[PDB]
Amino acid sequence: GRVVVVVTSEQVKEEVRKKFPQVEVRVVTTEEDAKQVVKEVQKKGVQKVVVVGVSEKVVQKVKQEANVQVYRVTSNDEVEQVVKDVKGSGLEHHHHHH
Repeated sequence: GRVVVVVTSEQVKEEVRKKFPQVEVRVVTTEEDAKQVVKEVQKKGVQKVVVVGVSEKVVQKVKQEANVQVYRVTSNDEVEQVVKDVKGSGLEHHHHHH
């Protein structure tokens, strides 16, 4: 499973790339930046994408036109966790079992 970590600040990028240099890391700040990134990874063969400090409305849009699974980061534990499993999604927040 492929995954890409996206950050809003360069600081987070250095920390991410340092934690997992073997993995794909791309820092985006503007709409044009992310665009060039999505295409870059799209050609390489991406599967997932974990953005940190990024707006959901932004990732949501691109994700739709990207045809991939988008994930948002809330804490450092979420970054290592998401990447750890790489590919593993269950169901929506709201459950249903009667």
